[PDB]
Amino acid sequence: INIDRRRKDIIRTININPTNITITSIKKTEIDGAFEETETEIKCVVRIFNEKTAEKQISSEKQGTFSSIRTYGMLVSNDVILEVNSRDSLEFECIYGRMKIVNIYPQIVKGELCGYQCSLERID
Amino acid sequence: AFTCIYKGTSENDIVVEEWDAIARGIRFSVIALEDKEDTTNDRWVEALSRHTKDLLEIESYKDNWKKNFIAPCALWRTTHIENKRINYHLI
Repeated sequence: INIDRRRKDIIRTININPTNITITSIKKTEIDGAFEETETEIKCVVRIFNEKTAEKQISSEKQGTFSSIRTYGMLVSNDVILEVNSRDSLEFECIYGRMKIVNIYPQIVKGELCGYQCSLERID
Repeated sequence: AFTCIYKGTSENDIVVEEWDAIARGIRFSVIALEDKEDTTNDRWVEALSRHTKDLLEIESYKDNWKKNFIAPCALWRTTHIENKRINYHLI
């Protein structure tokens, strides 16, 4: 496969049903044995799709109640570099609950990044 | 009949999300389930319970608590008995 073929495919797929997004990145950096958070924001046109037929989990306790589900995937082009770790997060405001980028699968062809396949929790 | 005694409350105030409710457990207790007579062969206890009832105008239970005790009340159990032959003729 050629890099340009993959680029055309991902850009077309995003453009069939695009959604403008404002990913807000909160990166934790170690400082004196603790975290210092630097909040940064980015914008990317993105297509959102169902990847799994999962079931909604609810976690109620004295800290609070929140319900998430792992149904929605996500596909984004190469325009912006993304990274999600234990110490890093990427989330954004969809009208039906906030989404949260759990994992990033980078679509690489011959060592050249061409776009990210992604998975989300829609935290209600 | 019977008479519940307030003892306390459950461990925490629990929230049950699946039922969508908040719960709390009040903890009561009941005394002397088996006792059903309120009588005694201890003549001393009978005498003092009668004396307390006459003096005080409240119920006076004799040997042990009864489950349907009517507060305010009094009880007159015996805890310890000692007998002595202080003489040839006297005890």
